[PDB]
Amino acid sequence: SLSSEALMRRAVSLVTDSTSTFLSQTTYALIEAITEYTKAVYTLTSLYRQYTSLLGKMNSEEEDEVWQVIIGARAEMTSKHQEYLKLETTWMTAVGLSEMAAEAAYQTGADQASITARNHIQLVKLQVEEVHQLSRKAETKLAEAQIEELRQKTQEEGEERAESEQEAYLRED
Amino acid sequence: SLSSEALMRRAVSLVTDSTSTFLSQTTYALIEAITEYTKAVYTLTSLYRQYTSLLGKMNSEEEDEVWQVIIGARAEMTSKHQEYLKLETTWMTAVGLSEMAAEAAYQTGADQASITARNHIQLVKLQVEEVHQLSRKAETKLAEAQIEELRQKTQEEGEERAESEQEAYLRED
Repeated sequence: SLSSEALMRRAVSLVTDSTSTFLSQTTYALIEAITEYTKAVYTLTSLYRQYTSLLGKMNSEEEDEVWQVIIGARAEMTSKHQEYLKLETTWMTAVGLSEMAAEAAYQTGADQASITARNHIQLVKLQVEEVHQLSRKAETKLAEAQIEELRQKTQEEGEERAESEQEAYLRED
Repeated sequence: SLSSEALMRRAVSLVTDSTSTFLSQTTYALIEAITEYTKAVYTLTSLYRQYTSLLGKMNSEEEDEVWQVIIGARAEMTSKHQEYLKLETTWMTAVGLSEMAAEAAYQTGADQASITARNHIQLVKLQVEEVHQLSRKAETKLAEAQIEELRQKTQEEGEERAESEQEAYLRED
């Protein structure tokens, strides 16, 4: 049936282009929320630098208010992280749909659509892995700011502890 | 982002309805192929019944020609069997697509789309298995016709062979 196979191939092109537009919106929402995460990560990094500058006993109206804002930032970042992961779960469903559509296109013989799908899938996956590289960069720089905050905080902590032992030794002993 | 997720939900609704279009197209192509297969099946069935009526020497100058026609019938039926099985593989591919789309619609909260798709799949799968039930009836009746053809051939030619042995024993022995 010439018409039947011709139209069915074309319909699989509809599945491919619908799933492509969907996957594009999904990539865009994913990139958007990845971007918001990246922003929040870099923000938290700067906030770690700020809070680290406030280490040692000083104005809580600075130190612990910066900590409170850090709590707000953490909640924002984490909720957005969970939301981009919700999107990314749907995104893996979308990629899976596009791949299954490309296989339907092959099985029907819309190999031009199968190829265009596979290309679109790869372009999306590449762009996603690239913004994932940005994510890993941001997360590494946040981890570095955590490590600096650890170095400073712990340093001060141990110093104070030593002094506290020396001050406890002042009496009755 | 409620706007983002709502546009996403409509996008997935588009994937779900365009995949429902492809699934409909593939179901119609499948139903067509099933129908033409079932036609060739009932054809070969009746042809076997006719040929069974031609068993023995009664009209070899006809039995051999109905046999020749049966060869073409077998070829057409079997190539259509293989074809509609390729098509049904593609249909199960389309069902898998619509199922992954209904699941993405659920994961996206396009519940109206998800449920519409799920019941569309149920309708399609039932209608397919309805034509498949007709096909399985036809396959049962083809099997029955072949079985009775073999019964009739093995009986009539077995008794004629016994008579041929008895007639060969009449001479020189």
